[PDB]
Amino acid sequence: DENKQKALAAALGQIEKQFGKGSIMRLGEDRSMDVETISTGSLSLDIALGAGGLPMGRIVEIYGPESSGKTTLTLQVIAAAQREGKTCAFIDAEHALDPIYARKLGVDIDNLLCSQPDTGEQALEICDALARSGAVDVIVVDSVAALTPKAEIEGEIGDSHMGLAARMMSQAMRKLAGNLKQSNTLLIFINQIRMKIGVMFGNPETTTGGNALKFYASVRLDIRRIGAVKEGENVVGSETRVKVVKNKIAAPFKQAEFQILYGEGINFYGELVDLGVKEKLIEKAGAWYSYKGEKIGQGKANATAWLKDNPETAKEIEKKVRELL
DNA sequence: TGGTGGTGGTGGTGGTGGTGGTGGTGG
Ligand SMILES: Nc1ncnc2c1ncn2[C@@H]1O[C@H](COP(=O)(O)OP(=O)(O)OP(O)(O)=S)[C@@H](O)[C@H]1O
Ligand SMILES: [Mg+2]
Repeated sequence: DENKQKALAAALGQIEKQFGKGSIMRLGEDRSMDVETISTGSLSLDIALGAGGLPMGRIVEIYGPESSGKTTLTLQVIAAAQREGKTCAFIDAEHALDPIYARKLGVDIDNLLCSQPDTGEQALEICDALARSGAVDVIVVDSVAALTPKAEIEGEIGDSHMGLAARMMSQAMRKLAGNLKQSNTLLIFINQIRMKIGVMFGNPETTTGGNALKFYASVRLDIRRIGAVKEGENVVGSETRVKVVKNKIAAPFKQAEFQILYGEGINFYGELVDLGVKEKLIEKAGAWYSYKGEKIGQGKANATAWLKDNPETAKEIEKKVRELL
């Protein structure tokens, strides 16, 4: 009755007096709580994510074995970010970026902030400082397996430092979660894989840096290499596979496959033809691919060349599949 | 055969009671 209304009013008034405006409000009328996303550059993955892109303000996680293609996909993301007009930062903790290849993929070197730190504490301080400013929209840490605590860099090569990196990461998560969301900035951790001894059942694969990062993420993705793409005998690229092993903004466990060629990277148009054929928009007959009663190409490669050479029909195919899916 | 009329402050004593746990790594 009226008593409850008065009690709620007084409580909310006191709260918002003590801690400021916006502290307590109904959920439906708050626009800060909405989810928004940006593209990963691959249609298959951007549909597997469900919401069409990676979430802004959150923490994403990517890991795989050696030569799986992590930095490549992250550079594609950063590329799409600038192309829409958004600043970016790239923290290379492993000291292994090569500016040229980045230029090849599409990132504007004149605008991509960069840093090669020497200790994990310095890296995460830089992350906090950049995020808190409201000036950097995308941040990337090249490998969480290289963020060494201070005490171990100055120690001997046999000094055990049990569990220090886990403590570092657990503190860092607590600190960042709030500022990332306040500023609307996306942070991507990239991780490696180490096997575990003593497992009696199940897989032995694990990632580095403790259990903290797993709880705090909204998205986690596997990435694996599954085959080679050949031109004649000459190897030209790699075939991949991805699983959304964790999700918090859409139904999880879907997949995505695509080609990485050593040139531009993600073969957008191969993916588009595959989607068109799968959703039955592009016609096919035996080994011959067709379109609206006209024969397109007698193979994947030639058909893709056809699509690339034919901007007029490619955009129709695109928008149709996009709107359908 | 007959009584008058009030002055002026001085010096401090004594101590109580502690609260709380972080973080795995390598075939
Ligand atoms: N500058 C380059 N030029 C040509 N091919 C490259 C170049 N850099 C990477 N590649 C290829 O892309 C694949 C490796 O992708 P990466 O970006 O290194 O992802 P990664 O899984 O982190 O591998 P790491 O960092 O060496 S463990 C390999 O097929 C490389 O041959
Ligand atoms: Mg890399």
